[PDB]
Amino acid sequence: QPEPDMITIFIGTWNMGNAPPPKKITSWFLSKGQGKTRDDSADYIPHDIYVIGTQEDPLSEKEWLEILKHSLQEITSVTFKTVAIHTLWNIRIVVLAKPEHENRISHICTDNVKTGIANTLGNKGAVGVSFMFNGTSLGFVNSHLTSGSEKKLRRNQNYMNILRFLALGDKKLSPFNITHRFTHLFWFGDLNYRVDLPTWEAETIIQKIKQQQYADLLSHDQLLTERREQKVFLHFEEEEITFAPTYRFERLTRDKYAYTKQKATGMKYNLPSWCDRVLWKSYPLVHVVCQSYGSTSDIMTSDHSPVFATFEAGVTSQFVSKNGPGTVDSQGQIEFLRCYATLKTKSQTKFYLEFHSSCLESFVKSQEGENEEGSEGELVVKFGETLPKLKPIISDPEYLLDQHILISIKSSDSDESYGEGCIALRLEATETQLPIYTPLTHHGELTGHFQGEIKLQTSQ
Ligand SMILES: O=C(c1c(F)cccc1F)N1CCCCCC1
Repeated sequence: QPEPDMITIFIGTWNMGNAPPPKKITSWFLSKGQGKTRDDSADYIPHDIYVIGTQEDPLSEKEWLEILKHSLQEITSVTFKTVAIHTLWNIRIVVLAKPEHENRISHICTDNVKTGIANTLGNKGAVGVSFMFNGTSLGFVNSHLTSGSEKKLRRNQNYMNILRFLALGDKKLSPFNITHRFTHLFWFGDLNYRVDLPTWEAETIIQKIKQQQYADLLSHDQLLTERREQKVFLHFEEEEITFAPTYRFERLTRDKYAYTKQKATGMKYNLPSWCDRVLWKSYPLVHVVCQSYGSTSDIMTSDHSPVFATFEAGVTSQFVSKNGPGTVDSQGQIEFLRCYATLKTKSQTKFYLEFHSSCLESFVKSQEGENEEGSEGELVVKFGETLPKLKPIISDPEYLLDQHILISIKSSDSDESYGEGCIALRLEATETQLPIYTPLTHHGELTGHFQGEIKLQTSQ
C-alpha cells in the first residue's frame, strides 16, 4: 500500500450565531453553493483530512462530533477518526481524518490564544491544531477576531498576538512562530474584516450582491486592503472570492441582509461583509492548489453562512536510509556562498545565523557576520564563505530536494531573533551555485531579507 505524495484537505469556517445547526449540513462538506464549487462527480470521494472551525458554537464537543461524523459518513460511507478537538469559549476546531491515515498522523498539538485585555478579554481569540502527516507538518488556526467595521487595527493586533503566542508544532524550532513551523499552514475563521463603504450605501451594496457584481465591494474589503498594505497576513495566500458576502443575514432565509443598527448590535451597522475566510501559507515550491472556495446557500440557522475551501497539498514519506535517521550521510552537503542579510534594525549588535531543518540532526549556529552600512541607511550583515557546511541525515535526492532550511538571524548580545525565513532545497541543479532568497520577518512583520547562493550535493 504506497504512501501518498498528495492529499486533499477540507477547511470549513462557520460562525453558528449561538444557534444549533439544521438537520442537514452536507452541502458544506461537499463544497456546494456559491463561489468556486466542487464538481458533482467528486461527491463520494472523501477528503483525506477535514478541519472544521466554528465560532459562536453553542454545542458540546460531543454534540458537534456526532453531527460531523454522521454527516461525513452519509456523504462518503467512511467512518472518520477524530485526530483532535479543541475549544476556547465558543471557538472550536475539529480535525477528522480517513481511518487509513491513523498511523500516518503523529505529534498532535493543540493550543489557544485569548486576545485583548480586561474589557476586550473574554470571548475573542484562536484555537489551533498541528500534527505530522508522514514527513509533512500541517498547522491549522481557527480565529474569531474583534468585530466592528471601525476596528480593523484591533483585528490586525489580534492576528499578531495569535501568531506570536499560539504554541503549535516543533518546540525545538524556538526562533520560529507558527508562520514558519509548518509545510502547510491554514488560517481561517470569522476574521471579521468588513466592506468599508459608507453606511448610506447599504441598499446600493445589496443591489450589487443581487447582481453578483462583487468587484466594487471587494475593492473595499478590509482584509484585502490591509493585506495589500502589508498590515496583516504577510506572505499568506487567499483564493479569489466569487461568492456573496457571508454576513450579516436574517436567520432562516438567505434572501435578506440585516445591516441596520439595533440595540442587539450595540447600535452598530453591519454592512454585508466577507467576515468568514480561509488563507494559507506553504513553504516555497511545495504543491498547494485551492480546488474550492465558497459559501453554502442552504444552511440558514446563523446570521453567517458557512464557508468551505479545499486544497490539494503535497506530502512526503517518512524516509529511512541505511545511514540517517540516527547518523549523517557523508554523500550529502549544503553550502551557503556569498550570503548576506539586509535588516531594517537601527541596532548595531553583531549577528549570527541559525539553520533549522528536519534534514539535520540538530540546528546549526554560524559564526558572527560582518556588519556594513547599506547605501540607503540599512544594516547589511555579510557572511561571505564563512557559513558552516550543513550535513543532512539522508543524501538521496528524492528526499533532500523536498526539504527546507529555516533561517533565523540572531543578535549576539541578546540571542533574540531579528528575522526568520525559509529556503527550499527544490533546486534547478545540484553541485551548482544557485541564487537563494527569503524575506525575513519577526512577529510576522517584514524585518529584512536574506540572499546569496547555495550549492547542494546529493548522492546522485
Ligand atoms: O494576491 C496577493 C499577492 C500578490 F499579489 C503577490 C504576492 C503574494 C500575494 F499574496 N494578495 C491579495 C490581493 C491584495 C494584495 C495583498 C496580497
